[PDB]
Amino acid sequence: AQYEDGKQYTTLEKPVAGAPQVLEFFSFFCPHCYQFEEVLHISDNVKKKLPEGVKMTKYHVNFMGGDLGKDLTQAWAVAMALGVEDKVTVPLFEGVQKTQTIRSASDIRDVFINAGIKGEEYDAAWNSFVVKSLVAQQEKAAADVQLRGVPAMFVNGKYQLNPQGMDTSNMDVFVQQYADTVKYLSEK
Repeated sequence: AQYEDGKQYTTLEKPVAGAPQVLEFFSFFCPHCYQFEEVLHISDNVKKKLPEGVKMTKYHVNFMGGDLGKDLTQAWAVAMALGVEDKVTVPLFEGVQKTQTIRSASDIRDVFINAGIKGEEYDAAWNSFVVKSLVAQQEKAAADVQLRGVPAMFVNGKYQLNPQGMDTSNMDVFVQQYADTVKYLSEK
């Protein structure tokens, strides 16, 4: 067929009940993730192909960058809790990978401050139990699918995108194939 299990996607042999419809994993330390977000704009082009009523979820992972990596999973929980993902994603990626000015939890905090989140609001969230459970959700979702690398995308807890089975010559064309495949899997 045009879309074949084992080529544009793989099926999980151990399906995950109750999983978010479209679930993306990344790390701010992850070089292809930087590309996905800053150059390819994958999340955004996928969103534009999703049928109505399918929600999109994005989680950070702990397994890159050690201690700072974990701080970033907690910061991403804060980002989600405050609804400020679209204001901190670019400066966090650039702070970790471009300028390398993010080396501590305080430097992460500075990014939010500069993005206009009040210090007091940031600190309150950072320490909140709602953020703790949001950290727990990110960790559980990754655990559920035996997640060992990023970027990664899963559809309905049963299909995993396989971008390596795709032409990267043209970046536009790669992105739309990626997005079209998520739509296909969504309708499965």
